[PDB]
Amino acid sequence: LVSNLTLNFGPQHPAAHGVLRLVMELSGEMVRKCDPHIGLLHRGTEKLIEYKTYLQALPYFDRLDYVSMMCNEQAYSLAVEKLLNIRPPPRAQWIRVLFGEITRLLNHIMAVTTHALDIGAMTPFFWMFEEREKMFEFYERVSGARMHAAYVRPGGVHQDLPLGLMDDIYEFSKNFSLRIDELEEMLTNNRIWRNRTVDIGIVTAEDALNYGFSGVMLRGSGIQWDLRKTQPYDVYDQVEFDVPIGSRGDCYDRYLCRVEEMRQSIRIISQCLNKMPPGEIKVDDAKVSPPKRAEMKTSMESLIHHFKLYTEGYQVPPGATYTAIEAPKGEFGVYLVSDGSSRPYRCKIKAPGFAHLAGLDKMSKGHMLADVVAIIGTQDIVFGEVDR
Amino acid sequence: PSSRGEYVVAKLDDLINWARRSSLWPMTFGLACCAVEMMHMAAPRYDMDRFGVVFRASPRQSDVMIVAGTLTNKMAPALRKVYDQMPEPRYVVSMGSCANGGGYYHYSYSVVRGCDRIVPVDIYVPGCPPTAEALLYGILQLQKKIKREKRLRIWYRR
Amino acid sequence: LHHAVIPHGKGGRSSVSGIVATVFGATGFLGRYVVNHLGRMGSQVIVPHRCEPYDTMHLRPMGDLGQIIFMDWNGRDKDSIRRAVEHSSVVINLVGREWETQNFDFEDVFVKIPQAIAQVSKEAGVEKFIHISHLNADIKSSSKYLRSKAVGEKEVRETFPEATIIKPAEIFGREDRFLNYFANIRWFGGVPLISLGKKTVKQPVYIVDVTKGIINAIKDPDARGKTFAFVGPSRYLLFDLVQYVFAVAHRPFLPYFEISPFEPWTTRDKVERIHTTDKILPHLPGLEDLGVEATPLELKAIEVLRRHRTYDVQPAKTIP
Amino acid sequence: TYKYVNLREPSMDMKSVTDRAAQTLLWTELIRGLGMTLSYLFREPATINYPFEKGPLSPRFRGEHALRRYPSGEERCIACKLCEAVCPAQAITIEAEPRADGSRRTTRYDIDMTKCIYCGFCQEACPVDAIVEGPNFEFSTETHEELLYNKEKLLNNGDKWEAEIAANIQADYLYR
Amino acid sequence: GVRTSPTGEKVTHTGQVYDDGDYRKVRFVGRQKEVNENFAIDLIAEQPVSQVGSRVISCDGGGGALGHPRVYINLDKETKTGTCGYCGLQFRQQHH
Amino acid sequence: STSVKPIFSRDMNEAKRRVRELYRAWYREVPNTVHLFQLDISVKQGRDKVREMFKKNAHITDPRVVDLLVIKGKMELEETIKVWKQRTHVMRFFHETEAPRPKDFLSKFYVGHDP
Amino acid sequence: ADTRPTVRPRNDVAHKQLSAFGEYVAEILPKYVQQVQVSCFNELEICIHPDGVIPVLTFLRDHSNAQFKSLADLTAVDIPTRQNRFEIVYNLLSLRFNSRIRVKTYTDELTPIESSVPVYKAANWYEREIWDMFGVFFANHPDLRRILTDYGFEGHPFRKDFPLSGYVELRYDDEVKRVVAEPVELAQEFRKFDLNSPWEAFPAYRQPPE
Ligand SMILES: NC(=O)C1=CN([C@@H]2O[C@H](COP(=O)(O)OP(=O)(O)OC[C@H]3O[C@@H](n4cnc5c(N)ncnc54)[C@H](OP(=O)(O)O)[C@@H]3O)[C@@H](O)[C@H]2O)C=CC1
Ligand code: SF4
Ligand code: SF4
Ligand code: SF4
Ligand SMILES: [Zn+2]
Repeated sequence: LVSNLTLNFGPQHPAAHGVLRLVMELSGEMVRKCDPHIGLLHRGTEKLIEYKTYLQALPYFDRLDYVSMMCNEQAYSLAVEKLLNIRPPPRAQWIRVLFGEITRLLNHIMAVTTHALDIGAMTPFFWMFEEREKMFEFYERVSGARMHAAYVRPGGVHQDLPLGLMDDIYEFSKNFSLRIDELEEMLTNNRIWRNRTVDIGIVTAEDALNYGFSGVMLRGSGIQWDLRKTQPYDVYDQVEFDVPIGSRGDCYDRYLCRVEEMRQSIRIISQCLNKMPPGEIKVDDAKVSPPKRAEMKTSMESLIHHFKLYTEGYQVPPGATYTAIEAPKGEFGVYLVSDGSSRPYRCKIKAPGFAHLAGLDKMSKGHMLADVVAIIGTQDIVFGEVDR
Repeated sequence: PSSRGEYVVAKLDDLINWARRSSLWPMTFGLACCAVEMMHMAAPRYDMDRFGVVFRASPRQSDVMIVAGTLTNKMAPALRKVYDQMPEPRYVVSMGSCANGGGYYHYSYSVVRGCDRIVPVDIYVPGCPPTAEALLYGILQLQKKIKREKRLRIWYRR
Repeated sequence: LHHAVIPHGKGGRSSVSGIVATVFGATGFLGRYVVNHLGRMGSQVIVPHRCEPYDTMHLRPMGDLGQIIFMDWNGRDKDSIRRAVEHSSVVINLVGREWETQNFDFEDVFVKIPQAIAQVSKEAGVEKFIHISHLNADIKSSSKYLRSKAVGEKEVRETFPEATIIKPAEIFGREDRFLNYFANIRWFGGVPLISLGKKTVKQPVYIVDVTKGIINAIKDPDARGKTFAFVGPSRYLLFDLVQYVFAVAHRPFLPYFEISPFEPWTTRDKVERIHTTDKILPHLPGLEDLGVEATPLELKAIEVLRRHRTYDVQPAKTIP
Repeated sequence: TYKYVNLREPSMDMKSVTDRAAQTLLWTELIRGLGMTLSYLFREPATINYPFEKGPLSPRFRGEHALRRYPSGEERCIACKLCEAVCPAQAITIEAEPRADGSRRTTRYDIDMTKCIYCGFCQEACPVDAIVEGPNFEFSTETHEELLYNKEKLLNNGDKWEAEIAANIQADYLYR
Repeated sequence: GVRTSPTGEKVTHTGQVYDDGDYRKVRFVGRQKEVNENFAIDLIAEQPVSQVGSRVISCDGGGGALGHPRVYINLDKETKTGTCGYCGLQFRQQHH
Repeated sequence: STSVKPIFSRDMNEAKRRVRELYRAWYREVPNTVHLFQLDISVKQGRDKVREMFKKNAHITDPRVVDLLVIKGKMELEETIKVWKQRTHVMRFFHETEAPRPKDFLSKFYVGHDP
Repeated sequence: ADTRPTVRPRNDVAHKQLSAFGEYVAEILPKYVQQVQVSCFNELEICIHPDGVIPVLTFLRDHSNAQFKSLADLTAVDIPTRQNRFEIVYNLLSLRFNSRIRVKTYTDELTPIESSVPVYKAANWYEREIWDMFGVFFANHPDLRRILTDYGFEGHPFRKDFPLSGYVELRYDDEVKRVVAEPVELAQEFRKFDLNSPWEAFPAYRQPPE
């Protein structure tokens, strides 16, 4: 304990991940102890969900990992659907994989570019948010909102893809591999970038599992684990893609894994566009999914189900489930308990960033202060989900 | 030439106002989601810098604070600390429902129901989140608000 | 009463108090505290301000949504006064300058304006009128500030006979111009200009006690028509007071600036007042009669002067 | 199925070793990074000239709220309170009574726009298309009180923006 | 149907106005009280009655799925017209 | 039954020991806190408040309830000693903005319906 | 797998395998396991006496047929009607066998629970979260202290009896030049809705009459 430096990112910089108060003991340039304090974006989300119907609670999940909006929705929908014992129709499962991979691209651009921006490489940030801006248009065209779509709902999706969307998504995907290549022309072989990431924040495979890590944090250390491949949940068993695996467990391998995941997401998006099937978009069962506005204004039964669905909500059978997905940041899971009424009894959110950040002290040992910035970045921490 | 004191004060007031609105360096609390839309306002399509609004400003050179996300009770003291350290003239822009009045955690035990309970706010930008264009409209509304200031003209008549 | 102005709630921010006050001079030292206390209990405060809207921003956090309303006014235009007090029940008046300017002299801030605000308040149906004066106000005092305070206090008592006239002494606080005066003007660039400091006795009162006293005069129905004197617990010797201030500010004290445009800091009349001796007027009621205990200088002087202090202290000696 | 992101073995011939020596000493990759940035300087900027140019939206865009009317001019809202019940943020407050002609109409309709999350559940739940989220996203205010909409404000927004709102509904009602 | 109170304040279509002695009308001083001027009650009166030739008539407000839910209205009573619960349009049975 | 797992103390004598120790740490701390946090209270007012907080929990006799009260009091101390709190948190104990609230029947009767 | 488009298909082989492993764990740790149940959507839960946490978590982590190396989550549920109102839930993941398992126990306000950090280092922050939100004390925990709530925050928000908006709210006071806490007063009270229908929805979950 040469000195304790209480580093508050209170006067936040252009990162937007949130705010982190970091309390450290610096024995010189080196870091001996790291202690994140994480109450600053705690909003009581899990308690608030208890006073909302299942439909009313869904928008809360947009606002957890607010760079993975539609992936957080899918986790909630997969959990609720499992308790309801229903199945979304095949077209919606493809739309939910398609926008699950558009969301993965959205997340990794933020992850890599803001990681590089903190380490001084500002330019790729601007290159890639012109692409995220074009992806935000896909979100707005299907849902009406650029960010918090509220589009993936239990039973399927709210509305069908507007005519002409798939062509625009294909045009975006056609030019996108070149955008990634430009990014690697500035970071992959750059000696300055490698010196800032190579052999930084090394994590062993054994310590990764015990500390609860998931996602890239495991695969960087060489663990062959991806929920989309081992516990598939929508149509992910019907799309071919490879999982990138690291060998050294450092930041640089984790950086490479994310950049390779962006390429595999474009690979998957290509298959979704070609294999998109026809049909309905939400489960054809009006005691769960609302009927069409034409039927509600014509049919007595549809008006009754419409009236009750938007007031009481559908009741979920009593039970408890733990559902997890391969979110872009890691394993995102919800432990959802139903008491049989139309409002959840308990909704515990499992955020991958909660464990990763708790593992910061382990990773920071024996590194300089400027490395901690690189370690936090490679974890991909957003404090919406860390705190909930 | 011939000129009154009233005319001189009106023209000097226009000069300082033009400089202050032409060079707005914003501090941004990126508390939550709304910080992502603040980042899109800096990206190529909108490019706030082309208005003279720098991407990143330190708290003690900043001219405007943009509160972009939920202000929790744990965070409120720090935000007021930053506000006091800002040299005047200082303006606050409240971005999004959370900062405007609590938004979708308004009934939470851990959330300040609006940042106007902590700091004075000049412009309120609605949305959850406001679109990058909606925030840009808000900043341009602050520039017009500054354009109408009459500090010197009041001082003359004191 | 009226169904709207019936007190409700528990006296907090979102509660209703039934006080609908117009506070003239709300943007000054005394105004910021009155508006703050009126807004803690959920009052409807109308804030007539002459300054820029920017200068009022500090008042906005002080109330709930809708409780603080702002208006433009000009002391010379009466119809701007009427629009400000038309819907009000109490009209508090805190208008003053420590110095003259070209446009407003002491006989316009303290006589012509307060009389106009009081007359319109009568003709507009207003019920309670709080007018602030000075303890040392005297027709025969050299300090022009205080002679204007004497006449203006005389016109209020004729225009609005049911008015509560409050006479404080020098008020001290964080943003005061009394102890901040002894710490700065005396120290930086100068050695005290004390003019026979052993001959002056001072009785200063804390700001919050004055703020509390003003509020209770609104809520207390016997205060109407009565003149008050708000004075601190202790009488001090002006020499010792300055000495005590310096000890707190850790600035060495060694016994022994022109007025200008902008804002005269130190002036001809200000000295004449800091040397006037705090009159004792026993028959006038004080803070004791409004439920306020005058607070010691010693407690609330480290608070005021911790800023001047650069980067074990003994009190002053009171005069019985 | 997995791939190795970084499991190469660098070749140890002299030709390859000299290639890395030339790279280390002559800063080859660093020059290449300078090339990419140079190429962007001569690419056209993606900036648009706001406010003269605007970003593209769609008919489904969720913006400011408004209360609509029938072609005759009667208000569509029948005070069913389905929007108030669904609102995730509890942003809507409704009171009703029988109008002088016995009609089921609201006397209070309020949206706390600082509570609202602009989710559009209320327009999904309305049976008569009375409450909609309009296309306006430029309505920032200087005071908090200006963002608490009563019935008059939302009726005025409907009168103000009906021309555009109706066309947007026409474009998307079949998807709904 | 925008009439003003004796004070000078316009009355709203819900009939609300601040009475003579209410302080809350200060909020409008220097500003304005927003009142929609198209009163729904007065506009729906103007609409003509629709003479029909059957005992039961269905109204959906027009536009098919852009109107209100479809309601069937009974016109047997002669002393009065039949009104739509949703849109307020009136119907009558022709010469019968 | 009355057979319950213990937190720390196995009877009130041990519990009252830890209570006594925790009061020592707080009594020593107030002089430091009033300085590091630059409070406007005197060290006497601070130590009276620590006495007040300890007194309000006098009646307690359950050994387990006392363990938790001590556990919580130490966590409060750890925050103040390590300066994790701020000047605002430390001064929340003194309620310096809440106006006097009466406690006699007539006073509560005049203002509102609260019992 | 049936031609019922809207009904989730049943996987019966997974149900059989999870039931076999539920017995296996019950046979091996009879001292601690109080109940084993597998749900219809295939999720095994083992209920244990609070004293078997470390033996039960250790066995699932280290056994050559368990190998639940990863703690996916750790949380508490508050059920005030139960005498032991708090139910502690452990969700574990096995990558060797591609399976998940849930371990549940219980406690009250005044009963400590053994810390699982000795078994899963992931549990360090999870238990701080449980303590902060539910006030459940974990014994032998390296560093137990609040993690989410504000400093000096009295109460435990995720208890069913803690009010939604809490008891105190913060504002800035000009007079004292700091952020002050005060008793909460809402301009608009949260409106409680009674949404439960008076008709039974799921006969399969009907409870026997008193
Ligand atoms: N504090 C003390 O030591 C004592 C004070 N008093 C009385 O207390 C009252 C206020 O105290 P303080 O707050 O210190 O005074 P300040 O000077 O601090 O504030 C006075 C207020 O009066 C307003 N004002 C001044 N001149 C005019 C004018 N010509 N037209 C309109 N408004 C004007 C100012 O508004 P702007 O800033 O917009 O000009 C300011 O808000 C004064 O009446 C003073 O006589 C009496 C005894 C002791
Ligand atoms: S206002 Fe909406 S987008 Fe902004 S921080 Fe709050 S929930 Fe997120
Ligand atoms: S958009 Fe959503 S939050 Fe806003 S008023 Fe409608 S239902 Fe409520
Ligand atoms: S706006 Fe629509 S949903 Fe809301 S009360 Fe009116 S008719 Fe019902
Ligand atoms: Zn109709």
